[PDB]
Amino acid sequence: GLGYGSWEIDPKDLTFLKELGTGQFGVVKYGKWRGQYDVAIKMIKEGSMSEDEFIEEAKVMMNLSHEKLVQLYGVCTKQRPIFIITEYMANGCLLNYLREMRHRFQTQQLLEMCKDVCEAMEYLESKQFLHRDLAARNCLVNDQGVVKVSDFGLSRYVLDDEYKFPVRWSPPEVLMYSKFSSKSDIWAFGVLMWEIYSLGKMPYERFTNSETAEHIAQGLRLYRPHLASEKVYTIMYSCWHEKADERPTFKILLSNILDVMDEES
Ligand SMILES: CN1CCN(C(=O)c2ccc3c(c2)[nH]c2c(C(N)=O)ccc(-c4ccccc4Cl)c23)CC1
Repeated sequence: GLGYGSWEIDPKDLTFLKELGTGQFGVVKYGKWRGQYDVAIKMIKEGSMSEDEFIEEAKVMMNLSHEKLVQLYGVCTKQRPIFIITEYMANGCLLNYLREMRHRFQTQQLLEMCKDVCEAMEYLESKQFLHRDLAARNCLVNDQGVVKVSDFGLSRYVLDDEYKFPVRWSPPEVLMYSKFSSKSDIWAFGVLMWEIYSLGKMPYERFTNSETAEHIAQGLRLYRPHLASEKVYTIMYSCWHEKADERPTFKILLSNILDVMDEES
């Protein structure tokens, strides 16, 4: 209503119910908007974000609606700290979810997680919107086990100069020259498929970031997780061509994943 723009949520409409944990920006809480709608309330610590630039981008991010993207509902910008209000994902981070051995996942479930992320990425690619930090830690899981991509493009507003740079999810042209493109998101997606089929292992787990950078620069790569079929491995490996222009698009990766779901059903 009055005094609130389309991207602005009145904080008085929030009911705080439980603490979910602490992220890089601060505390995340589960709550309700206008007494009945589930939301996650992200409290942004002062000095951690380029707030004015983020607020302007929030307007664009609210227009990015896809069932496999963690929806941005709005921002509470009139106070310190500011809040980012998003879709609630009851099962938390994909990385922690993969690491919980109790789930005893079938490979069909792992491929479905890949397809969830790929559909979100295909959507972002259709809108010429880069994620810029795609990785399992940036995906969330809802109460139905659906995986959704979160914090798309948010790395552009991080003030900590340490960003902790995602060396292990970066292609040679990013490490060598800072060349970000649709093709650096493609590379990151391949690493994410590897994280999923490896049940949340750290990519290049025996190497430091410096060693990872040198390994990649020499044209060497991650290798096949035990749970990946030959066809699944061919798809993740296709994301890692040295030449960015030889890497597929998300539309092609989606077509590949759907083909493997059919063949290996
Ligand atoms: C063992 N446990 C059982 C119940 N679990 C949780 O209670 C739970 C835990 C975290 C998160 C979570 C749920 N939901 C969100 C959301 C969201 N938009 O809903 C965003 C960020 C995080 C988030 C991500 C990284 C670090 C800290 C955090 Cl907070 C979480 C899930 C796992």
